[PDB]
Amino acid sequence: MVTSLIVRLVAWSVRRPVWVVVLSLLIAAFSGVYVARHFKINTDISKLVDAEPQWAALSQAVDRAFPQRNGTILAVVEAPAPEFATAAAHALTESLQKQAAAGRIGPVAEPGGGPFFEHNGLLFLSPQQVADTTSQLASARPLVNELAKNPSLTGLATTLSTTLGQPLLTGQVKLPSMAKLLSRSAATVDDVLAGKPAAFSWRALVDNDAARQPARAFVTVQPVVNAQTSDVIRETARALDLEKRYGAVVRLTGEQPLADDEFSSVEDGAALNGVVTLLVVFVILWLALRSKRMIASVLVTLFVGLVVTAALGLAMVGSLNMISVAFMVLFVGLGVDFSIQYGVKYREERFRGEAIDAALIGAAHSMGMPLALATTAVAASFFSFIPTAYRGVSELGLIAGVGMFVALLTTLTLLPALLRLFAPTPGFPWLAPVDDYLDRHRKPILIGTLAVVIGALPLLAFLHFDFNPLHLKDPHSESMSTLLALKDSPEAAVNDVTLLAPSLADADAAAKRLDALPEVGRTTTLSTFIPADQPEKRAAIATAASTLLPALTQPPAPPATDAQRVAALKRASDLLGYAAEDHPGPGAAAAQHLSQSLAKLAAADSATRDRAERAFADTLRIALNQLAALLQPQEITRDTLPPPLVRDWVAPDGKALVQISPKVPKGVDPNDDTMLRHFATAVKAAEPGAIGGPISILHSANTIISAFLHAALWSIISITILLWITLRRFGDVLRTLVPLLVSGIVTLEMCVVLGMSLNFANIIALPLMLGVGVAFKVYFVMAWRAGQTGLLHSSLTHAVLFSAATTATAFGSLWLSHHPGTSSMGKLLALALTCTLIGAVVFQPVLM
Amino acid sequence: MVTSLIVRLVAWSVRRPVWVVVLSLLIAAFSGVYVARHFKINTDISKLVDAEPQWAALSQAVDRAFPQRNGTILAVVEAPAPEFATAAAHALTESLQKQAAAGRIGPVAEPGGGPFFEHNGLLFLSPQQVADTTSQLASARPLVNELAKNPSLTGLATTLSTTLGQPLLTGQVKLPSMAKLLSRSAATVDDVLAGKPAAFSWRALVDNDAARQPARAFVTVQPVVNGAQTSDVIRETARALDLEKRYGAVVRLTGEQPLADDEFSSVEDGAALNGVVTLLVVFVILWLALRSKRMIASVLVTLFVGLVVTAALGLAMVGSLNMISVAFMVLFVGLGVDFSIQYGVKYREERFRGEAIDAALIGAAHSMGMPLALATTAVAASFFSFIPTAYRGVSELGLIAGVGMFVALLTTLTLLPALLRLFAPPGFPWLAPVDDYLDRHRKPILIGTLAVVIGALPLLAFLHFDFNPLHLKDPHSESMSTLLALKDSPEAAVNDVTLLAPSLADADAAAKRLDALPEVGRTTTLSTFIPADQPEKRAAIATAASTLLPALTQPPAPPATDAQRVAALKRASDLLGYAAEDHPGPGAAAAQHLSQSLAKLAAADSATRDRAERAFADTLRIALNQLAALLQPQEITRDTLPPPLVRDWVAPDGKALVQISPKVPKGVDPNDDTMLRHFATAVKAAEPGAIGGPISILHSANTIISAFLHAALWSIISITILLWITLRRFGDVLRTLVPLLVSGIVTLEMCVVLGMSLNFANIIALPLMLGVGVAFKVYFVMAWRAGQTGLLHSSLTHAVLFSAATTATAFGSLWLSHHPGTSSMGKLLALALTCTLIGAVVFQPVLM
Repeated sequence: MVTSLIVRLVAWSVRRPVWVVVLSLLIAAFSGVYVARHFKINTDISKLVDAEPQWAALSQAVDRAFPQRNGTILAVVEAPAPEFATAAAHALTESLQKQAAAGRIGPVAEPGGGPFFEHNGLLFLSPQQVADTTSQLASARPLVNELAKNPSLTGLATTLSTTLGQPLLTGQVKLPSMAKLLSRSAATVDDVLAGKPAAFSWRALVDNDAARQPARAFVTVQPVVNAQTSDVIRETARALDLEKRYGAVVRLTGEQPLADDEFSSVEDGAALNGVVTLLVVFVILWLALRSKRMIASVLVTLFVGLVVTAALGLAMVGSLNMISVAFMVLFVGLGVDFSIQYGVKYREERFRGEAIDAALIGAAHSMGMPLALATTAVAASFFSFIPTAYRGVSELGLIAGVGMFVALLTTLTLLPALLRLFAPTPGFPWLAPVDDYLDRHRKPILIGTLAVVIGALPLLAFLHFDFNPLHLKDPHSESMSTLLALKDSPEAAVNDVTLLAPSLADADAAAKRLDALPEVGRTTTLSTFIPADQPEKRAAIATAASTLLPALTQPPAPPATDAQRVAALKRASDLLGYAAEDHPGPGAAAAQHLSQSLAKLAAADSATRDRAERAFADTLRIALNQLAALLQPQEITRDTLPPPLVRDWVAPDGKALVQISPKVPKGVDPNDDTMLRHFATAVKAAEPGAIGGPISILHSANTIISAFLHAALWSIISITILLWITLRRFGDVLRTLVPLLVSGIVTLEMCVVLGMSLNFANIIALPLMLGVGVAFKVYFVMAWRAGQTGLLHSSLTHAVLFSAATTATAFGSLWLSHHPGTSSMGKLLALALTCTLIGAVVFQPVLM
Repeated sequence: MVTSLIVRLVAWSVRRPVWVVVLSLLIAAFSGVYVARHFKINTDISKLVDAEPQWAALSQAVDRAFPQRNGTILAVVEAPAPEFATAAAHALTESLQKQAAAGRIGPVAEPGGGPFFEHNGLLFLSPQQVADTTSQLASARPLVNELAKNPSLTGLATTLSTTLGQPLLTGQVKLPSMAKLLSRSAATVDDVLAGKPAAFSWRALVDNDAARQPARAFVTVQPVVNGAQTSDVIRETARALDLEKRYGAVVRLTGEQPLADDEFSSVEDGAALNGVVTLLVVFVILWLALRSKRMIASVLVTLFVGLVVTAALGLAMVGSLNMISVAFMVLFVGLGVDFSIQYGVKYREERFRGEAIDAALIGAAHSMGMPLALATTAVAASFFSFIPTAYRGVSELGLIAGVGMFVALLTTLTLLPALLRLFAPPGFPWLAPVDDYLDRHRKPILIGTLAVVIGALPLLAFLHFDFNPLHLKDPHSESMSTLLALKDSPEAAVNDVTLLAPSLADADAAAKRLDALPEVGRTTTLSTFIPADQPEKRAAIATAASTLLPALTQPPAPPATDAQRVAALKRASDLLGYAAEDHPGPGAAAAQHLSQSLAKLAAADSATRDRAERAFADTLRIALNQLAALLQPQEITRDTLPPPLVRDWVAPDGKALVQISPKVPKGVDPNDDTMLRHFATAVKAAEPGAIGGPISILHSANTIISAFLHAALWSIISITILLWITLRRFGDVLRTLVPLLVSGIVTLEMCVVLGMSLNFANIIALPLMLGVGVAFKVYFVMAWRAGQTGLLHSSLTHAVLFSAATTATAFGSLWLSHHPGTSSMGKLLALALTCTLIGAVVFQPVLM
């Protein structure tokens, strides 16, 4: 039946050889040009996995109401001080605004604090903290008065030594109270002396308590309505030289730059890794059949089928997405096996004494239904993902599956043709001690390994899974690295889900509903930008401003010369030592540490003293500018908010989206499914419309989890029925199935032993290894069909591991892909190929 | 030739039956008395699982330096209000303090605040906070002057309406500022009218921290250095103190020992009834197998004789019966009666197949010698597999049960034949449809299940362990229910690790170093009881004391009459209604809410007014009492700390002790190993000497896993070699080993499907089922000698089903136990038994 059609198709192809080559090359030429017409690649994360129309409408609501929300970029400005970070964002925000007005990018806005928060920021506090801060600030009038008159370095050492001489004696100020200022000042000066960059963050030493090391400032760039936005922010920040002036760095992230870094890890070295993979195949191909004229004929059919696969694949998938690109390596890994398994047989037919076309048609009866069993089995594991909403894998299985058939059809028509036009002692003594041990002890070794896998069966208890898709995104990329640092920042709404409400009145009642949950914590509406009771706070701030603003706005200072600078530095260093020895205690240790730094600073140079000044005076002049703005607040009403601030929270309609900043406490990273799954499943149980962040990700996992679960079940049914139709004996269906079970546990059992938890792209390989697992049982059973002699000798000569060396060369190519998403798949495909090969050599009695 | 040796034991047992009954009864008599003299049971958690001296000397280092620290039992005092909570703890502490001196219990101290913390409370705040809290209190003097003079419901409503009258009109005070005061007032008043517990807490409104609604107070007693013990002594005082009902509080006890003995209580909720109802089920199964009164009675006697000599040998070689090892007798009844079920009915058929009494006993001993000697040695091997492991809870159970299996076989081979010949005593139609479908369609059903199992292999990826042992404990006893709610309280410090340092100056170096790690939160040495550097706050609080304390100490106002109260309540209710409509705002809606509640209150009874007064005025008494005590701080010398404080932190040897309370996320999980095992590995890595809470638990799991994992591997190496020796030929060892692999996955695959996690007692059954798995493959293979077809018929009329029903009755009894550790094991043993039964029937063509 099936074996008669093949020798008929070979006889046809071997009767008319020249007609095949000119028809294949013509179809290969038509298929080659066909590839270039519409070779399009999609890198959107939304086409890897599909979602039901319920989840699609919710994600379409928040997007269609706020079309800007998705494509916004998040620029992270990072400087050695909050003052230099805030001042750098302002420089960057201003030059970005100029192009936005020209239509190059969309509205530029900074969340942490634009001109709106810089002035009215003191109003957002609680009502009691304001009157307390105005009380501290009003009493700080003589201190801020001395700082505004001379912000210069010499003016700081002057107001320092002035305090370190008489106030300590008078009893008005004490030494341990300054130790909070001196120690940080001493640590700041020591950094300036060491040469490494630092800056005295005047804000962190007084009003603020959090002295987090890498101070940062954020500025968002919404997209245009119609080089695009990600290139503009790179040019302006380069032209501004605000990295050289303010000491900041511009790091950008967002919806779209994340996805383009994903595919950036795919193409990285792919040209080098693709060509070095074919060389390994070439060396393995020559090791099988060793004849330069046969290898050429094999590599020609491999190229033709690969082109027809890419042509027939592009037609039915349109886009070649990030996950669907692996079909290229899999074709060259598996399709050559057909040419390896058949070519080495013809080489043996030629060896035994047969010649010419008899050897070619003779190998068509041996490798007849075997090469049709393997091809239909591998394609069945590819097709097993087709009926699933996992388009990334579904497209892969569609291209590779039909690619397996055309590859087999290529091996049956084109390869016998070239082996006709062109045409051409094993000796392996190193298998001797192994096959001696094996064939003498293959009886207890089987029971040995079988008892082991049942003993390690409870290792699968700790077979842990991985749930957050951030672990397969390459963390050392520029887009992923900045996102992971914004976990602690509340203004980087990176872990927030969005819920669209029918009004701002509804959203405030929903945000109050969500705040009742223990997972939620921070909720923000547009009303969150309307503080509670502003009249009280303005009444206290204005009184503090009645005494501070006269003291904060002093005339400038004369640029003191160099000799006067060292004078006040030595003067400030000398009055500390006497202050530390006359009044000992905890502050004396801090005061005496500053004496050494100032003395070393005064005896350094003038360029380094200008550095320390720019690290003490400059950051003071920036900090003083902020206090005056904070003391001057206006009235806040819904119609007194900036126009862009309302468009980002209430669209020109009645859509007030609620962003739920989940509780940001200290512990593990947020992306772990510990609290972010608890938050995403509780805030979804409350408000069912909530979608976007942790919720849209959690629903993505359950869509991927139920995705491969069917395909694995789809494989064995489509493969078991496949083995019953061909092999009608049920005694052989039970044959090939048992090692599939043993091969399937040992891999899972190895993932515990080696320590490689299953993830989302990694798990794709579990269903595929059923079609390839029975494709190598078919290969092996032919190498040992001669006899039970040397299992390694037979398979070496009959070239089954020469097909495994090519298939493992395929999986080895995906293993070295830099991208941890695909590289976790290749590590599974290679681990399951090794458990298959060892699973066949060991289980010869059960299988044959 | 054990079959010949076995008949030697039986032919001797027959002919002289009186020699057996008398000798075995004496052994049971000698054994029964031995079971009475020894019956020790230790409930400590440490006897179950062991550890090397590193985790044993560090445990003893802290214990030796602080012997009192272990047995201290926590006593939570929860009341409707914080002031009612602390006032009930004070009554509880001083009554416990009397009996501590009497030698009944050890020293009684309250961690939250005794007279020490109550007076120096403000000295522990941050320097800026207390200087600000001092200014707030000082200006609130006219309010407390009105409150201290009239802590009475009439004086409350009078101070309310007085403020609403003129200060609201003149602009002195504003109505929205009282919205928080008026709201919780109206909330409290409505509670008094509703009848549920109410108590206006002046803490949760003035300081406005809004502490948790179930306000808690803690008092710890230690055990005596050398009558009912300390756990009941606390329950006796607060029961007879009666004021705990008046103060509104209930005391609940959690400790190290009062929590461990509640677990043993959860083992015997209705276990005595569970034990006897188990025998009644086995009794009906025994009749269904060998339906004759004399054969049932004969088996029940030899069952008890083996049960008592096993219980005697068990104590004579383990002594202890920890709650993991206590579940051996239900396993004996379930698994020991199986031997008397196989031999009892083989005799019954062979006797009914045309033989005499002496022939049937001896003929049944011939054809069941090697089988019953195989199953016995096989089940014993799974128990013994836990012997060489540091998991004594199972090592003891495995020891007693294993020595009992050999005894059970020996009891069936000698005693049962003796009793049987002295006393002396198969058509099922409903199997026809199922046996027909099975026997005619065995070919594809086997391929069907062996396919489905291979496809459900990726399900094992979501098999999840449960690393913490708290889910294993009963969550509805008093001790466990108490400890679970203590996650919020920091001074409870329920999950702290204890590091023992040489000196306090050195312990301060470790405590202040551990604070650098991200998940460390708080550290407490004795030096953290020397609060900060606050002689300045002594002067600040003194200033507030100069004006507040004179206003605090007022002469007790005369008790207002009954007529004036409703007059004063309506005066406050009628002024609230006008306050809301004349001067409106956000607090006007709250002021209107209180007006209705006051009017409803002022028209109910004269007992409900004193009722709400005991919730408002009897509370103002306490709050004002705390304000006076808080304003008198005294000094912070290391010698001001009381003697118990120094003893509970600095050892007499000079050793200081650091408690590390992990950083408390505001989020969710209080028990998941995500952050508590993170804090257990970061603190253990930084400070290796750490031990106690999470570290002693996390290390306890990894030694259970290692002890458990080896037992599974040790089970098959025991069974496989036992199958190599007894069963000759590799074709029969592989015949029964492959279905062991199949059943092992289907159970784990069911834990994924059903949703059963794998814990620490649940996991004991995985190695135990390798022995039970082959014991029924030995039973089934005998049932299918005569009737290899009609295998559901044959398995019924050949004992296997009636044998599996007694085994499931053993596993069913453990399922009904209240202890979730034991119960989770009983659910795994049943699911693994229900998979090996179906695993043998479906996989019939694999064996005979």
